Amino acid sequence: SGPVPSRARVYTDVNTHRPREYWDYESHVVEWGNQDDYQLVRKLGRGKYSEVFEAINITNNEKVVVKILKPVKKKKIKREIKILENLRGGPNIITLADIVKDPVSRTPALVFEHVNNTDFKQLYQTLTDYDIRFYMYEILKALDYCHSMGIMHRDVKPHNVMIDHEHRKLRLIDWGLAEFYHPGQEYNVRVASRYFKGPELLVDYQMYDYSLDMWSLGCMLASMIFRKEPFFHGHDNYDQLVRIAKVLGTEDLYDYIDKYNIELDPRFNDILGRHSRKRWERFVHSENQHLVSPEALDFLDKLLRYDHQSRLTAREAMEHPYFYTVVKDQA
Ligand SMILES: CC(C)Nc1ccc2cnn(-c3cncc(-n4ccc(CC(=O)O)c4)n3)c2c1
Repeated sequence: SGPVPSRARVYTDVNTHRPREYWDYESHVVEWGNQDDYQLVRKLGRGKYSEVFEAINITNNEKVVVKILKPVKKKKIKREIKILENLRGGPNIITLADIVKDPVSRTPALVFEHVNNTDFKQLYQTLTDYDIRFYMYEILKALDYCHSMGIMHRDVKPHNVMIDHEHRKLRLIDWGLAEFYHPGQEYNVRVASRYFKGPELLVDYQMYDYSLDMWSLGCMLASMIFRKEPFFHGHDNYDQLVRIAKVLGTEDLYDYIDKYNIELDPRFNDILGRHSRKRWERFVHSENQHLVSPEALDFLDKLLRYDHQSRLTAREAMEHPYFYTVVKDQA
């Protein structure tokens, strides 16, 4: 009794009809810039795949950010590079400015445009109801754009969202886990970060799509309007699903595994229990009430759904009443 196949409800065959070279990053040949044009200034953060620093382009005193990669596999490198080039110039998509050979690390260092970011842990405590709606809209532009270009980000979370608040500027970063979508393809579920992992990842259903990003976006929103970051705090990948079940309820969770004929890892048997689906109003309090509205809850509710197929797409979400105001571009 294998799982039931699944397809994205949108942008299903965008790569199908594009030139092989578009999505075939393995054959992509990296062209390098001059590492001598950049000087590191400060470390911004470090991960299992790289260390990031603020830097300066010795050529024009322009500020930049350098991502020095850890050894990982040539294939992995080309993938991130191809996706960044394919998406460059897209709305709110971080701009890859250069690619160079770090002589010290002997690995490739990716050079991006710099954003005067404000640590999200501090910024979120300041955000107003309008800010949230605004930045959420900006993130949707990015997601709709990359999805429409046949690409799944796969690591949507506050950390990969740079915000220059005074300029109301937002860029989506870290496309290291991003991958092209091909209908019927069974992906690796080891993506995204624990707290933003969708139930598909948690239950091990590999035939997922762009909708994975929409669940991740839902988690950010909930954490934003409720002033609780992260919203779903699991102790591990298993307990993570438990935290979600304790909110969305176990009935709908089980209805989901039945629909796609998913075989749950026995390890869940002793931890999921039985839980009623709570009302989004249960997370409202004197400290976040000002950020919660009927439209915000209706919208959140349509993003945070077990069935990835029933989740709102980025283009559909942008049409929600929650965003009517967001001082529509126009001028
Ligand atoms: C290491 C990061 C996520 N943390 C961090 C912490 C403090 C700061 C402060 N600024 N800043 C920052 C500013 N502009 C661009 C990028 N950027 C562009 C591409 C990537 C990296 C990528 O694309 O993976 C990062 N990062 C930070 C970034």
